[PDB]
Amino acid sequence: KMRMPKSKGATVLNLEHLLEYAPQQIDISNTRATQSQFDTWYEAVQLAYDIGETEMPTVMNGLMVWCIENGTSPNINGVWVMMDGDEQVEYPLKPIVENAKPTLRQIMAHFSDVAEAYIEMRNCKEPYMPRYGLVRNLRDGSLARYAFDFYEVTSRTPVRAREAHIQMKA
Amino acid sequence: RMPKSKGATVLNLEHLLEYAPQQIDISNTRATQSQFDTWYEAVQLAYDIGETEMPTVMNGLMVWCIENGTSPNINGVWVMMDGDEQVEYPLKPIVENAKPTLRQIMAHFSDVAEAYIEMRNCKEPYMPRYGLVRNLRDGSLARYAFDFYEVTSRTPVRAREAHIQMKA
Amino acid sequence: RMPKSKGATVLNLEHLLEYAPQQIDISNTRATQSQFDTWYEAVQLAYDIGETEMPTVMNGLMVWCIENGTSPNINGVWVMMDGDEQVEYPLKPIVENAKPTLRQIMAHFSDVAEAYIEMRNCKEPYMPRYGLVRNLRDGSLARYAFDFYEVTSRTPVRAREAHIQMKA
Amino acid sequence: KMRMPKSKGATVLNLEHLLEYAPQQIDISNTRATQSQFDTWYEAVQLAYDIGETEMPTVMNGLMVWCIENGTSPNINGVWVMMDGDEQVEYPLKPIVENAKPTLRQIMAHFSDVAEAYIEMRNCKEPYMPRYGLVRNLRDGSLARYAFDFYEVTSRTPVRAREAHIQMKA
Amino acid sequence: RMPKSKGATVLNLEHLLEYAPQQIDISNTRATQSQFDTWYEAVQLAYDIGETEMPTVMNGLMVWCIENGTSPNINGVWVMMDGDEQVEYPLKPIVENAKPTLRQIMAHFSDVAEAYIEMRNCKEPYMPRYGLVRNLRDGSLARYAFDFYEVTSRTPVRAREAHIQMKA
Repeated sequence: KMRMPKSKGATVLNLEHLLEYAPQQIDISNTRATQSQFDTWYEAVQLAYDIGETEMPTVMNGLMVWCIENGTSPNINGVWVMMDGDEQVEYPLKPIVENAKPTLRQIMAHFSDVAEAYIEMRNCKEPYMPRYGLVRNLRDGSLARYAFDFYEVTSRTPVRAREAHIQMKA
Repeated sequence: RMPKSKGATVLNLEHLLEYAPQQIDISNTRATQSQFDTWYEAVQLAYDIGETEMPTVMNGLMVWCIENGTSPNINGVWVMMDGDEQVEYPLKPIVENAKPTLRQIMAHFSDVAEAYIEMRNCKEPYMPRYGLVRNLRDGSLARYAFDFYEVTSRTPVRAREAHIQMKA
Repeated sequence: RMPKSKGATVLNLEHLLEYAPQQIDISNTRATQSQFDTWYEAVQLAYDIGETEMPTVMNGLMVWCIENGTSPNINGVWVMMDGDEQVEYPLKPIVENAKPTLRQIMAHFSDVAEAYIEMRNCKEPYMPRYGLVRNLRDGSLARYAFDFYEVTSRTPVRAREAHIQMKA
Repeated sequence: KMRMPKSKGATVLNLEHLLEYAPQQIDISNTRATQSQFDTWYEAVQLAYDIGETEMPTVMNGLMVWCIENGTSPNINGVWVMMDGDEQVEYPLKPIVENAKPTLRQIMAHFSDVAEAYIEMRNCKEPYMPRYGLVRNLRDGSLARYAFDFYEVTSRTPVRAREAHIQMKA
Repeated sequence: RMPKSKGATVLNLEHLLEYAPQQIDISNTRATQSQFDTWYEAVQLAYDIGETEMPTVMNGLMVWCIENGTSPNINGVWVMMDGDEQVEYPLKPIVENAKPTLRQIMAHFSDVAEAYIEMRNCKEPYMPRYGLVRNLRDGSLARYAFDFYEVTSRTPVRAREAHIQMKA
């Protein structure tokens, strides 16, 4: 029979709750930073950039698209750019990386679902393979919604996509 | 040729005939009960939690160590979900007091972890992240996809081969 | 062509779009909650047992009705094992108060019965006697081998074929 | 997710005990009479036969071997015989059948394990196919330990034996 | 799992090991000795014959019931040949006192009937009329061609198949 864990003759697990405890893999995964680590980061960039509680969403839109075509391991001393119409708005990367615990990739993994959605609509007008796949010989175009560094391989990910990431990685 | 010292065996074949310890109680792949109790009673004190809800916390920790592993960052935190909310706990007591290794201390959950990784496969496919990261493509072996599994004589040969594949 | 009486639909498509009842809550293959509560609260009174140990009795009854069936002899007794000892209970409250049929009242255990018929297959092969009497030779379908299983949209086609084989 | 049974918001099952409740199939099966129904029968035959608390075992040995070679549905008005050396000791069947609840087959199913053991040793000297298989064209000799009316098909029974019983039955 | 009532087996395995009754003494296909004696001592009285010549009469009756059968007309007569002459006897005592059935009472002659149906095959072919009427075309199975044969573990498979052919 199964040998349930016991300390001093008492099961150390609650079975009424284990049967009804089905966490989504992403919530307890370690490829994504905790929402308590995202909130600290998010608020930190609002403080460094002096952007108000409004307009931050639009700065996060530039970073998301910027982090798809550039990567989530940039230089702490550089500047990421977002297009304000036709011009170029450069922001410092120090708050982005200095306050990204444990790493920016895990902080940016919160955008994974939106990231693939953004690529599809972009790909729904003309070809758009994110640079993370162009500099890694990702040639199939259908698997272009998974060509970004901060993608979270979950139980719902196509197996191909999973194999492709094994290819882009090294 | 029975062992002997001074014209007397140094064994009792009466006892032995009926001495049959299960492999998971003699094996070193799993911490001793005295070690498990010490770890459990130290995590209980370090978390300011009583017996009323400590078992509930252990449900989350097991489910975390199925999806993350038994070699985490000591200066970190393990996550539990209280519904849609997130519950964060330190990993200092978990790793500091888990002698010899947290895997040996978590090997006591091998049977329950096996149940919960198939109890969540019913209804919908589910696969731990110790198999999704280690390139496992067979759902029938999802039961055995966690670091602290106890390989015994009852393990399927196919299961005992996924582990050497995932472990390398 | 939407139904109508007097120039007005007799339906609300707003509601409907988001009205999605699970099949095992609308289906008649399973007794209603008000019927389950009446049966449970009648068996509890007819057995001189409180909430402290009534759940324990229900563990035995489910395991009996997996191995015997849901059409027993009303003037009989269902057996429970308190270790090596035998515990005998009447089947008058079980069948008398189970409206409409005990199978509908036992259909609420279809999910748990499925778990327990696979939770006892781990470790050692196990097969209910509603499959050993109805000529079933495949252990992979042992989960679905009990009278009060609830056939839903999630039932495997192979499982949904064993039942029509066992049911005839 | 699994929908555990509930009455008024409380599970009607104890999960700490269900995981550790693995009854042997025979103990809760209905092909075997309850030990409370065997004890009543057993004691009844001791009262009808006037045999003491000793010597009943030897009368149960004749009935077991008699019920292998004859059947467990005899005439209530007959007499079953056991061999006392070379002679023939006839006993009335009224207490055997009148006090066999629900039926003698279920009362005699308590001897199933011994019954097959008895045949093997009998078959370990010379061929012995119980009459229940001779009058039913049971031709294979290895499956002669399952040729008796009160056999309990369990999870440990060979599948052949199971198919054979389907053949002897009708 | 030995049977038991109150923590004591209800069997003696000492005795059993050496309890080995022949099948034709426990089987119900053949009348008990007390029944045979009652029938024999009733036919003896109903025929006004002593022990001096009763065995001779039984020689004819066995040879009749090999050629006619064990289900005759009670209000009839069975024939014996005293050379070229005919000897007629009633069948009232034969059938009336043969409990439970005359076949069970005549099963005691299965061994002798087998001898006499082969002892008359030596020299010249001979076949009972329970085989000539039931379409049997093999002389090697003439031994087993009578109603009151006792099918035992020693019966040839071919012989045990003629009977089911002749019996249908």
